[PDB]
Amino acid sequence: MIKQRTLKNIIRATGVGLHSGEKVYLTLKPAPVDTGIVFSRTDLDPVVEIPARAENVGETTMSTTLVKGDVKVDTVEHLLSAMAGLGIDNAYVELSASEVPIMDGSAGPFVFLIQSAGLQEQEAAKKFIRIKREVSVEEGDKRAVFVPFDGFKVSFEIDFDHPVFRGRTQQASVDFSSTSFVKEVSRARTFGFMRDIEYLRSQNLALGGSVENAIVVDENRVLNEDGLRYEDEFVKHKILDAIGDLYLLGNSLIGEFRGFKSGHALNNQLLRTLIADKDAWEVVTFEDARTAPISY
Ligand SMILES: C[C@@](O)(C(F)F)[C@H](NC(=O)c1ccc(C#CC#Cc2ccc(N)cc2)cc1)C(=O)NO
Ligand SMILES: [Zn+2]
Ligand SMILES: [Zn+2]
Repeated sequence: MIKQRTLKNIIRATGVGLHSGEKVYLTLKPAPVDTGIVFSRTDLDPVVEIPARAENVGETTMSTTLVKGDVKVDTVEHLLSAMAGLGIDNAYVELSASEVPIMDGSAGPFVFLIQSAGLQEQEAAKKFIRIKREVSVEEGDKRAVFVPFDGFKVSFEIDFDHPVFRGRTQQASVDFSSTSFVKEVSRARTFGFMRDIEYLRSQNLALGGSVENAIVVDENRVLNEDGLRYEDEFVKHKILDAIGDLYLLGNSLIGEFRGFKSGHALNNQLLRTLIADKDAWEVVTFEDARTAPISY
C-alpha cells in the first residue's frame, strides 16, 4: 500500500516574517498517523494549536492565514506547498510568532528542511481526495477550478499587461507524472510590483521584504540583478502557492487544478465549495502502489 508519511527527525530554522519583519523560530516535528499538519504557537501561554485545514483559514488578501479566535498563523502557503510536494501527511509545525518565516521567498528552504529531517513511512494507508466532478469559483475575471484528472496536475495562467511581462509565457501546466515538484516548482520565489510594495511599506507593512526573498519588478523590468531562477518563475510561483493552499484539504489530490489570475482567496473558496459537495469528490487509498496514478 501507499503509506502515510511523516518526518524522521525534528528539524529547525530561523527567519523573519515577510509581513511583520520580526524574527521567528520554526520547528518541524514528526506526528502520528492521521494527525495532518498542525501549527502551534509555542510563544503563547497556553500554547495554541491550529490544524492546517481549509475551514480554519481567515483573511486571504495578502497570504493564507490560519486563525483560531484571536490567534493567527500567517503565510502558511509556501511551507505547506513543500509538505504537499514531498507528500508529508503528518507533522507538527511550531512557531515563536504569528508568521511563518519568508526565508528566500520560495518553498526551497522548506523542501531542504523536510528532506534533511528525513522521510518516515508510517503503518497506515495514505488517503487521497479524488475529484469526481468539475467544481469552479469566480470573482470578476478571476477563476479557480478543480477538474477530474487521473493523476495530479496543476495549471495556471496569469494575464499581466505591464511591459515587464510582455512576451513572457505567463502560463504553465504541470503534470507531476513527469515533473519534479522539487526541481521545477519549489524554488520559484514570490514576486511583487514596486508600486504595491511601496504602498505596503508606506503603511509599515511588508517589513521583512527584500530582494533577498522576493522578485521585485517595476512596470518595465526585473530589479533583481541575478534575474530569474526559472524562465517562467512568475507563473511557477502561482502554481507553488496553489499547491500549498490546496493542501489545506488535508490530503493529497487526484485531479487537476486550473487557476486563472486567481490567488489565496479563491483557492480557499474553491476548497470550501468542493468539500461541501460530497458528489464532487471521494476519498481513496491504494493497496497496490503500482495501480496508483500518482507516486511519492
Ligand atoms: C505573489 C503573491 O502576491 C501571490 F499572492 F500572488 C504573494 N506575494 C505577496 O503578497 C508579496 C508581498 C510583498 C512582497 C515584497 C517585497 C519587497 C521588498 C524590497 C524591500 C527593499 C528593497 N530594496 C527591495 C525590495 C512580495 C510578495 C504570495 O506569494 N503569497 O503567497
Ligand atoms: Zn502597467
Ligand atoms: Zn507565494
